Amino acid sequence: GLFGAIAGFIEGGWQGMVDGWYGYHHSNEQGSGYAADKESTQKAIDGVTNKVNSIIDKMNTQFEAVGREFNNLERRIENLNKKMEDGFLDVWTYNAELLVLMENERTLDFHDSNVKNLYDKVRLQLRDNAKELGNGCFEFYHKCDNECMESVRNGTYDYPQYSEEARLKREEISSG
Amino acid sequence: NGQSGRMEFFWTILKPNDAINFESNGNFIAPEYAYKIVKKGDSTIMKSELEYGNCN
Ligand SMILES: *[C@@H]1O[C@H](CO)[C@@H](O[C@@H]2O[C@H](CO)[C@@H](O)[C@H](O)[C@H]2NC(C)=O)[C@H](O)[C@H]1NC(C)=O
Ligand SMILES: *[C@@H]1O[C@H](CO)[C@@H](O)[C@H](O)[C@H]1NC(C)=O
Repeated sequence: GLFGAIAGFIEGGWQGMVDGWYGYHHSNEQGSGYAADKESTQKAIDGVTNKVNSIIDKMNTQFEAVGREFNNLERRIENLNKKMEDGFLDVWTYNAELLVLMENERTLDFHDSNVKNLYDKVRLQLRDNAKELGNGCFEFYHKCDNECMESVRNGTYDYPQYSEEARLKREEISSG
Repeated sequence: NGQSGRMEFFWTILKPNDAINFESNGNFIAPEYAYKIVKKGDSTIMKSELEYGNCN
């Protein structure tokens, strides 16, 4: 997809993530588990809901064919009537099929964008307090218990709190 | 239908308080019944070979 996340650097989706479209899986001394990102999920639902409504609203006034009859010496106007009615039905068939293919392309890229932005939201909070593994996961250089994990998921991660613990660990590793 | 003669029919809408006057010395197919328009609204003449389906 355009944003490189879904079936991209994140190899596949999670059957285990049932309560959000995008979210997290963590593992620490306390255990492991899934959690939805409810904010990005809700934003995306709102966008798709509006999209569906927009598409239907804009098609709300389109052409309505009406039966009209003509006698055997009104063939020219009969033919003009047929072409006119068919002409609008072709315009509107095109408008609907095309709009649906275009918006479908945009919806699937919108999801990819949302996953990418969630990953970056975590990446830019953690900075060098964790290692990027390249597969959508981060390995922390400090212990990160459940309240700490929740601070990452809710955008309140406190980098200064853990920066010295992480520095010591980064140095241990880099010193070999 | 067995006949070489032809009947040609005509119609008009006669507005309230107007009158229609006929005069003829032959070949006249005269009105007996006419149709008062008592309800106007959306309708259509739909071309179909189907008949009533007893549904709504
Ligand atoms: C059809 O009949 C009505 C009578 O019921 C005629 O209207 C009247 O015309 C007279 C004038 O001769 C007036 O005094 C009445 O007030 C009218 N009545 C109404 C209800 O308008 C009407 O002229 C007749 N139509 C024609 C074309 O002869
Ligand atoms: C975010 O998570 C932390 C858990 O460590 C919690 O203390 C805080 O109340 C949460 N804040 C918001 C804004 O939800």
